[PDB]
Amino acid sequence: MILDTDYITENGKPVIRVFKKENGEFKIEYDRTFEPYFYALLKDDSAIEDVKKVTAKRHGTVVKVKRAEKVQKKFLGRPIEVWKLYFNHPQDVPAIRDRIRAHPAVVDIYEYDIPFAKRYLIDKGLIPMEGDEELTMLAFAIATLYHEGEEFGTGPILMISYADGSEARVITWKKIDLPYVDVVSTEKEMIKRFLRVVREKDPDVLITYNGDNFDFAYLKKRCEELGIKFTLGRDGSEPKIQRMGDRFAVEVKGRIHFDLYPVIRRTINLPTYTLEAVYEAVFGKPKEKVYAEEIAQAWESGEGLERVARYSMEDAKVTYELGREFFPMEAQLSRLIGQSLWDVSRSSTGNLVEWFLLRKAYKRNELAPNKPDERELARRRGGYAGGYVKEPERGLWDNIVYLDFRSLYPSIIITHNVSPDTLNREGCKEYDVAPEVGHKFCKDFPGFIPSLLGDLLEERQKIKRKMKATVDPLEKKLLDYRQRLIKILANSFYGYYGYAKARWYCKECAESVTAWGREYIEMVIRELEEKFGFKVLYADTDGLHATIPGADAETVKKKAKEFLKYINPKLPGLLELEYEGFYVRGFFVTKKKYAVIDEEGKITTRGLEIVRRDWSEIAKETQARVLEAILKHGDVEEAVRIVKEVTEKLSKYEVPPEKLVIHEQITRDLRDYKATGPHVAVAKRLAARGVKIRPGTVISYIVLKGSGRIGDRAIPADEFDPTKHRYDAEYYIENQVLPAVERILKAFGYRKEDLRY
DNA sequence: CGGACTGCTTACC
DNA sequence: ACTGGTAAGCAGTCCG
Ligand SMILES: [Ca+2]
Ligand SMILES: [Ca+2]
Repeated sequence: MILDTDYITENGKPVIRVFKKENGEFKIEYDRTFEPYFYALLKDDSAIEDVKKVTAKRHGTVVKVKRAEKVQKKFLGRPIEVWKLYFNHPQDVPAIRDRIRAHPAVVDIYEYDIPFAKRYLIDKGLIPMEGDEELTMLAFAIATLYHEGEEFGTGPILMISYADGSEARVITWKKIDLPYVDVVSTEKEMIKRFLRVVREKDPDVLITYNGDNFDFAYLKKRCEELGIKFTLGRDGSEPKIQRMGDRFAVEVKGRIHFDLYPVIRRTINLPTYTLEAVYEAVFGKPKEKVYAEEIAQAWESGEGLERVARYSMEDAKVTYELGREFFPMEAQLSRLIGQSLWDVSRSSTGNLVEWFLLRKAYKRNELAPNKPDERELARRRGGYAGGYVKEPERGLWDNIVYLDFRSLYPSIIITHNVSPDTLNREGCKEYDVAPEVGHKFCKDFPGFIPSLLGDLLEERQKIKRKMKATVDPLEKKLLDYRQRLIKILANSFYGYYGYAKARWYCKECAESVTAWGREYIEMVIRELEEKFGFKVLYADTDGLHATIPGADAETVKKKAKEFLKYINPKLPGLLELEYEGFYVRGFFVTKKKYAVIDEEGKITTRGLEIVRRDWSEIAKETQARVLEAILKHGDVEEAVRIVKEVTEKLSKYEVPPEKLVIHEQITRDLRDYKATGPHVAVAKRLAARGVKIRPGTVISYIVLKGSGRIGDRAIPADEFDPTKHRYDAEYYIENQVLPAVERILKAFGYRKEDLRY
């Protein structure tokens, strides 16, 4: 299997490395045969020498076009011949481009921003993570003596924990008499050991939890301030601290640094993303968090260091088990997208999509359109019509069928050949005119995106067939990841169309996909209500909830199945309606907010404060019970009673504080904020004390007793002390518990005043 | 000024 | 930073 690619500068020339593992051994295949390239379009072909006259001033010597050649390519299908200007070293590519472009002879520059290492893998047609090879992994984690708003590295590392299949051990420089602890002389000695342990083990993968933005950055500052060759790489290299927008990433050249945080953060929805949280969320088992006030008092005292050690070890053990679970599927994405596990795991859907296109575009001899200019991005800042959302028939209904189109937007993109290279073509024999947007789509040649989207779905069925066959549960797991990911990559293409930063941006394409969506869902609802006696209780983009009011469950089901048999043949191309749920009873509140309970008793909840992570657990828990009380059981009184108890408990300060915690994400740079919420207020106060409240940070806080602004009474959850200051029973009554409960109970002719204690 | 409007902000579907 | 459509609350805005 191939791990990743980079290049070293062997005596002026660049040498491409292909880090791999085959025959149970790690190899480094070098390659000096590859040369950088970049496409240019001149107005008059003859004057290629005049353009080649353009040199570029670089920090290291001078640079000029090593060679050139006319390449017969295509651009949005329409053939286009271009000058492919080669270069001696790739670092000269970004120097001589702003000049080579600006030149009045050259029309435009194309494919100038693709990294050399990644470019090689695209052209050679090599696929990271292929073929069954067992990769050894090693998890590691650190415990530091943190104080309030110190400089990052000022505190020394007390412990370093590591974990793998065989064991989990702790390296520290204070006497802790436990079998899994290794006591060194000093902090410098603890690290010097940890570095041996890695080397002696020689693992392919290094697993961390937020290792990119903390653990690796911290160890460097320590190793720097102590004078240590922090050499973790197989080539004996120090870790690279490369930047990635608001955050950084960390490269261990020779090994795969797998940081779980960006994966976990982008895969599971949780209020907090503490390692203690995700372990419970993924595995079910609990995990104790030994805090900094504890860690410090232990170090300073020497008293309870055995407890601080159990934490250090667990942190690693957990970190390893999370890695061993998530790494498999992230490896399948490495193969699918065509770039490294390192890149893939740190990338957005926009990038993973764009990397998929660049690869399939090369194979197809399609010249990749450039990322948008600062001016261009603002030129394409115009929103469009989205999905249809029917205003719900509010109330408590019985016997609901839920119908929805199988993969709507991708089915529309393939069926109507919605591509940027099929949009308003010159003299196609056959054309598809989109309903409201009016944009015509050519039907003579399969479009670039539709074609690939076709192949993806084509393959997803090949993989789901090989699954039913595959006897090995290990293969049946790895096959499932492949097809589950393909489906996500498939439904991502419409969004990539509407994405201003995207290479293959197409406002017309996006607007037309949604436009058809509306045509079809509305025509189903119309047929379902007219041709058949159904009442559509609710709908949203591609699905609907319906019933025959008086009818029984058996009848609803039959007549619903009858409808599919009727409608589906009248629908065009890949568009096909599906029966995907029956519910004994259902409760629709507002657009986006509703709950159902199936024949077997499982309540499904959508939109309501229960599922929202910016609501106190008591409000959510309260709503959840005052919702079960009306659905699972038909006792509207029970809900009245439940609400009346949860109020008095809050009134008599008997509700545990943990349940009163309110989580809100800080989205942008704190200074940029216009208006101040309670969660911004807390962030601005913590910023004065030098807490790292950066974009992506979650503000956990409790509202304290008083009056005026809710934000000026807001303190961090960590810093709540029952003895010192109490909580605001008025807030968690009037602003949380009562509202969420009244949403459900308002339909049963109850007032808010009624439910209070 | 004690109410109703309106804009900012977050997280959901 | 993959989209648009939507609920809902905080904390200011207007106005008689
Ligand atoms: Ca549903
Ligand atoms: Ca579906």
